Amino acid sequence: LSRFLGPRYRELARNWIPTASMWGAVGAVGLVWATDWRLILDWVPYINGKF
Amino acid sequence: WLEGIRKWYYNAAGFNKLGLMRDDTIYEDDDVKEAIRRLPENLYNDRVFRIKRALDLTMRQQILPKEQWTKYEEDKFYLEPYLKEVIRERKEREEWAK
Amino acid sequence: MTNIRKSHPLMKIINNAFIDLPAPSNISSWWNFGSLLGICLILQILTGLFLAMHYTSDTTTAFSSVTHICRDVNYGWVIRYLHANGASMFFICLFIHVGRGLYYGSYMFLETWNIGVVLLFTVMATAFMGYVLPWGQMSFWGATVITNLLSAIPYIGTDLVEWIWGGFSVDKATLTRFFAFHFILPFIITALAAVHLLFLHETGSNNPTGISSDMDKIPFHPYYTIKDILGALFMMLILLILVLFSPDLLGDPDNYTPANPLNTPPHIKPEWYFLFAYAILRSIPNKLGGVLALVASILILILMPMLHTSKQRSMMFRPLSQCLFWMLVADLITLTWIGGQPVEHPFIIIGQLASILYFLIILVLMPITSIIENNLLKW
Amino acid sequence: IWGGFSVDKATLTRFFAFHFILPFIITALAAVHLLFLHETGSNNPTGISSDMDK
Amino acid sequence: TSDTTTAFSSVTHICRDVNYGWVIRYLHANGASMFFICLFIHVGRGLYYGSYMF
Amino acid sequence: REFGHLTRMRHVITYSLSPFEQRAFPHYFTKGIPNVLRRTRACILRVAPPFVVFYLVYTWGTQEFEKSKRKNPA
Amino acid sequence: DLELHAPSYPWSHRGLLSSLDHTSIRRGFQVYKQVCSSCHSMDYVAYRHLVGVCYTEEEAKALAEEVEVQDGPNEDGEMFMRPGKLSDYFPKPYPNPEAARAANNGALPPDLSYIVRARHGGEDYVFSLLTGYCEPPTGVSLREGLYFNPYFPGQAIAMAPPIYNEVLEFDDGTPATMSQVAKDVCTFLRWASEPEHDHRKRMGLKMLMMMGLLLPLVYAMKRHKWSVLKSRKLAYRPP
Amino acid sequence: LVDPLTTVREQCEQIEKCIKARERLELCDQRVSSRSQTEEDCTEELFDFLHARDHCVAHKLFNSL
Amino acid sequence: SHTDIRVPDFSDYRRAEVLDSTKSSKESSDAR
Amino acid sequence: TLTARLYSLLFRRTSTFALTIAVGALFFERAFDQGADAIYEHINQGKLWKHIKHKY
Ligand code: HEC
Ligand code: HEM
Ligand code: HEM
Ligand code: HEM
Repeated sequence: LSRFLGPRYRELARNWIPTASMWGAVGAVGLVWATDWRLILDWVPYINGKF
Repeated sequence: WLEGIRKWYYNAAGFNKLGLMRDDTIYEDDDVKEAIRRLPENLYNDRVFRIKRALDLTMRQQILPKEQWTKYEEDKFYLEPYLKEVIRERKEREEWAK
Repeated sequence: MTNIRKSHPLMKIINNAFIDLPAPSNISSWWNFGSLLGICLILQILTGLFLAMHYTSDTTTAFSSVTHICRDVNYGWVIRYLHANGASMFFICLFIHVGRGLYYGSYMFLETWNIGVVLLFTVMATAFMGYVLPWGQMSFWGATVITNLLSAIPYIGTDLVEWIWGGFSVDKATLTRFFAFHFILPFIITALAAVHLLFLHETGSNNPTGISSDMDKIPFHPYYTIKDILGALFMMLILLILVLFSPDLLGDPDNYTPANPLNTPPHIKPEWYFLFAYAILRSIPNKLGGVLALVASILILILMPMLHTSKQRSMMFRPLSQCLFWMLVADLITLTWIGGQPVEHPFIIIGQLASILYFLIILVLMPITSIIENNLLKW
Repeated sequence: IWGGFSVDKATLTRFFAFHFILPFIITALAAVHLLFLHETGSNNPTGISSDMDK
Repeated sequence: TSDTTTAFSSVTHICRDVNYGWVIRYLHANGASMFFICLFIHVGRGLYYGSYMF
Repeated sequence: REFGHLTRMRHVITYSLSPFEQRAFPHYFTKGIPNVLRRTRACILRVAPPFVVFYLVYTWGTQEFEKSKRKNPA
Repeated sequence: DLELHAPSYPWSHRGLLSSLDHTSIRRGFQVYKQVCSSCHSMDYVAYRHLVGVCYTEEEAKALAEEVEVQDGPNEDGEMFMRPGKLSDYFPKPYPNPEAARAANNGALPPDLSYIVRARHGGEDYVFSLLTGYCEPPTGVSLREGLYFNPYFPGQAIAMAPPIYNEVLEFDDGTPATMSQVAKDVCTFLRWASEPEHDHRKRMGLKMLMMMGLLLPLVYAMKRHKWSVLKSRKLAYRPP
Repeated sequence: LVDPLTTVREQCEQIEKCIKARERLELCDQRVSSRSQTEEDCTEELFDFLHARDHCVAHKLFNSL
Repeated sequence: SHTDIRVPDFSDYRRAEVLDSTKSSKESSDAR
Repeated sequence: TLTARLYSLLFRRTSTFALTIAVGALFFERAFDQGADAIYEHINQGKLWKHIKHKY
């Protein structure tokens, strides 16, 4: 809504992008590991031995 | 004129048939709830009794007699100033928030 | 010293939820359905359990088990057709409940609304899986089509459908796991119904006028207990009329043929309460588009509290909104009929227009109309 | 209970249905049990009220 | 399944053919014993420390 | 939410009569029928038209269908 | 393409509370036994079911004993014929569906336990199918061995004319005209698909009378309890 | 042995609906037979005729049985 | 002002027997 | 009026009310079963097995 945007909320976004992006990376790696996603995991040195 | 369609819609809405004023049908959100809290005692009591009469009528599926209908020209907007002030204050708080 | 009704822990909950609950004194008959659904749920939990005591989920003996239920068990037919037509009545009451929510602006109770959407999804899932157990022609082929629907999901789709099937095609494993999921799910529905009631009771209820009835509440027990008993009696009248006079009125006759996977039935329509959804799927040419529209048809109920723009919670004081609501109901009926009919020249275009109109009314027509509503009322 | 004259085809399916339904009744009763226990609080090994050291 | 012509055969099917099905089967069979061990110890605890006052 | 903190009301008097002193069906037909007629008149111009349109669409679709299944002379 | 819709015949068991003509059921069973049972089956129906609906107990015993059914292994592990009893379902004309398909051209004669409840139309469809055979109209050439029946979807059935005139001899003495045979067999097949038909209608009658007695009374109770609120008169007395 | 169904049929084809049904049918037979290598068939003209005649017969017949 | 509080007439809804200044509420209580 | 006597006799006590309900259950069940069965056999006279068993 119009309550969002504005000056203040943009700095909040700036301070929370690092943590949110790293949480997204956490989720991506968790999905890859749990589902044993071949596509991503055929290029990581050690665990290529699974297949 | 446009008032013709406005009056037609006022009659078609049917809340006047229950002896209700326009602002009596307002959905009670947060700003509106604060608005009713802000109301003076006499207006609040009148509004409460009017709503009780409307609920009583709808329970029996009956409407007020023809003559006791809130005429479109006599629908005082008692809540409108208080609700406008509450919304303006909320807008001020939101603007200070950004 | 003290009343047990309001001092005993369990009795305190029962009192505050069914006895002394302040309910609006002007709620119309449309509010009875919340009771009936629950009662229907109980009935579905009940008769189905008695169906579980003579039904053996297996490909070579599921249909023979059902026909033995209806032909050799004492009064087996009563329980079986009670269950089928009670599921149909359950969906009738569910649709009427959602219609009441849409009309009288009950979606401002967001927690209860979303829990209701979850319950709706769970009930459609439960009924779909339940229709598979008889292992008839329509059972087998409808299950095949609806599960193949998930193949449209990108990347993981084929793996998903082969996981659901438990193999390569609808077969023994699918039947058994469908029976197990069919047993488990209604208890999840019951827990979600308890959560639904818990969320509702904190905000009271919505009377038809849409105004706060805090000045008019009446005790639940003396009045709405007998009101809901009368409503349940009416629903039992309808259900027993269906069971004892035209049992298979709302059913495909071809389901009384053992599932032969080598013969596609001329018609593969799902149950009557799914066609409104199914027609939507047949509207979009794209497969993934079809599945997405299928899911979104149900999911659009979540967006309603965000799409409400009129300053009046209810609809009884908004005539042009009533016209659009009844247009939407007529559109739903048209979608059901279209899903029933084959996908040919006079029906493809009608289904496309019906689906477009349904989405457009929910998303576009109603909010703009409510804006015009507020403008007309000088607020 | 046998659904006939001896434990047979009927009793097996009947027991299957009952074994399926019952644990959910057990869960409901367990919830009621936790409710009742919470209305008073747990009992410590010493057997004495421990409202001070909670 | 729940028919007497396919009960034992279906159990053996779960044990031998279903992928990791034997883990679930024996987990159930011995989790029943674990459940009852915990149940008996729970009743003994309630008896010993006078929790039956609740 | 229980009775006691529902709202604040003043100067409202309610008269009620015992259910054993009244008749459960007072003017059931004499007063009920005009009321039902008025209620039907109020809404019939807002609920009927869409269903009439649906019936027209139903009939048109059915006639178009089995007209399509008929021969085309050639 | 196109499809004949079977006209709604005025069956005796058509009214809301009209049971089945059990004499017609008795005759239809004989019609099935002597004509239809050569290539169809109702495996879900056993001779026991006939007791008390179309045949007496001793008659059902006699009917069952007229046929020979496979039994279990002997003390030597072989298969042996034995006369049937009131626990053996109606014998399957063909041991396996492949034999049935091979013998009757290449079509499987459907099992008729549910052939009325599985066909769109019910007794009307089957009656019209049996009494609807006709010479194909010009421009349609059926391959030898197929027979033109308009009501059958595709208008080309693999079915020899099942019932001609005076096929069998009804024990009652009723003339065995084709229409009578078809009516009786259709009623019998309706009983086969819905054995609870008579009791269903009976329970429906009791249900109707109970609701007609209860719904007014429960409505009266509702009015009784709510009449406090319906007659409630309010008043506003502000200072 | 005469079949009541046949008698009801013969007495029943005289309805004016079945009349024009038979005229359309016969027109179809001449049209199809005259055309040597055609594909059109008289199936649905026969279908209309049978629909009318069979609704008629369904009204009668069972009374005679 | 409390003396001006007069119950509105309920003769429209009142039940047959109890419709007069005669007592009609003790002897007819059992009937209703 | 008789209804007053009914109320004073069988209806005032809740437990006597329940006893009246219970005995009414017996007699109403029997009477209603007789009536409904008779009505059905009258409607479909000559078609039920009960009406045709005599000739076998
Ligand atoms: C000697 C063989 C034979 C006799 C006699 C026979 N049938 Fe059939 N019937 C068949 C075959 C073969 C089919 C398969 C036709 C097809 O599927 O195209 C068939 C098909 C049917 C169908 C299927 C209709 C449909 O479209 O679902 C019904 C119903 C039927 N028969 C009933 C009967 C009745 C009733 C009788 C006698 C009273 C009878 N039959 C006598 C061999 C027979
Ligand atoms: C959420 C409520 C339920 C719904 C909507 C539902 C729906 C259905 C439907 C539509 C059928 C198909 C009936 C038929 O085609 O003849 C069915 C079958 C079945 N249901 Fe349910 N059911 C419900 C609850 C239950 C429960 C709780 C059980 C287990 C206790 C159960 C057990 C069965 C069984 C065993 C069958 C197969 C027998 C049959 O087909 O009738 N159902 N269900
Ligand atoms: C499992 C099926 C369901 C059951 C058992 C159930 C149960 C109930 C009950 C008993 C009530 C109170 C009675 C009433 O107000 O009508 C209620 C209210 C409500 N339910 Fe449901 N419900 C179900 C499904 C749904 C669905 C699908 C929705 C919509 C998404 C929904 C949304 C609501 C809303 C909004 C209310 C408040 C109505 C009001 O007070 O105005 N429920 N529910
Ligand atoms: C279904 C199995 C059961 C579950 C899930 C269950 C659950 C629980 C839980 C979680 C507690 C709190 C933890 C504890 O104090 O041990 C508890 C307490 C208790 N349970 Fe159970 N219980 C079960 C069976 C039983 C049985 C069989 C009895 C004895 C008849 C019993 C009597 C008690 C008592 C007396 C307490 C309070 C203990 C204390 O205050 O010291 N429970 N129950």
